[PDB]
Amino acid sequence: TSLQLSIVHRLPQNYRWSAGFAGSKVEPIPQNGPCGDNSLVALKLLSPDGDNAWSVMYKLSQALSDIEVPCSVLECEGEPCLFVNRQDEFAATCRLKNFGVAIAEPFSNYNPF
Repeated sequence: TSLQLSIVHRLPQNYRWSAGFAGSKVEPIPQNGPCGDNSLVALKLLSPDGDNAWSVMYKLSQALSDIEVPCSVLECEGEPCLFVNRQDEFAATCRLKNFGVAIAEPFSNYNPF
């Protein structure tokens, strides 16, 4: 049902927080060698959108962070875009799917979980 499910990704890259803001910062890894599996992954704009899906997505990133799962949510105009750790891609879309909103997240290599 519906016909307006416009999902976009490109590549996760390996990036981190710039030790200034946490919740409002992103920067890549210029050849710095993290512990490894502690890269971040990022999501582009999605659709469909509405105040439901916005409010719920945001209230859920907060809720997930309340447990063990720091997720990041920022808009620009009409482009809600998202940031998660690593395994938190599949995990997030899995729990979010139950909440009924839409999401744009992959589930890592061919769903490896």
